[PDB]
Amino acid sequence: KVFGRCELAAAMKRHGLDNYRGYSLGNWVCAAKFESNFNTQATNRNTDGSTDYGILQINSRWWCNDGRTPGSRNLCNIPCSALLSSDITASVNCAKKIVSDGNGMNAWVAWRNRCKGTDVQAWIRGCRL
Ligand SMILES: [Cl-]
Ligand SMILES: [Cl-]
Ligand SMILES: [Cl-]
Ligand SMILES: [Cl-]
Ligand SMILES: [Cl-]
Ligand SMILES: [Cl-]
Ligand SMILES: [Cl-]
Ligand SMILES: [Cl-]
Ligand SMILES: [Cl-]
Ligand code: NA
Repeated sequence: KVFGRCELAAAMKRHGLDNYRGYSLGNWVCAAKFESNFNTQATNRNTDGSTDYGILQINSRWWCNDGRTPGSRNLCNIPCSALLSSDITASVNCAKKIVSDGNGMNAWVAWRNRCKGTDVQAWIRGCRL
């Protein structure tokens, strides 16, 4: 599923992501924009053989099981395929664990490089929320 911007903002809010660990909704929408272009089926293979999955490009090295990342963990206790669903529940639940892990949203390198410090409220501007 390719979400629209306000559609994703609304789904993130339903699922309790807004202001989660102090990150406003525009931070999450911005991170999703640059991680996946709002596509729940986005995947990206990393040099180390791990893979990033879904709207927030959650990585198999730590967070989900894909059976093809030696030595990895599955801290969200889900198959990485669950992260590609139309329904963003698994991605949100896992993102809450990631953002709680110590470095906040810096865990998402695209957020650090493209969202951090910018006018992230633009991402929710005009949305009926
Ligand atoms: Cl915001
Ligand atoms: Cl992989
Ligand atoms: Cl994701
Ligand atoms: Cl497996
Ligand atoms: Cl594995
Ligand atoms: Cl599994
Ligand atoms: Cl959803
Ligand atoms: Cl933080
Ligand atoms: Cl950018
Ligand atoms: Na894994």
